[PDB]
Amino acid sequence: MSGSGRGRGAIDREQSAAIREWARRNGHNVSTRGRIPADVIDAYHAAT
Repeated sequence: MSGSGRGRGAIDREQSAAIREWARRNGHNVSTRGRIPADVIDAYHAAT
């Protein structure tokens, strides 16, 4: 129950999942749109 691992960063997992987690870590509400907003995706690839 303590730690799920994840030694690797970058896009090791699904892009959508990665962007959603990034969104959540930054406080972007990606859930209600049922899709990831391109704006968040752009910001994602710009920050990360």
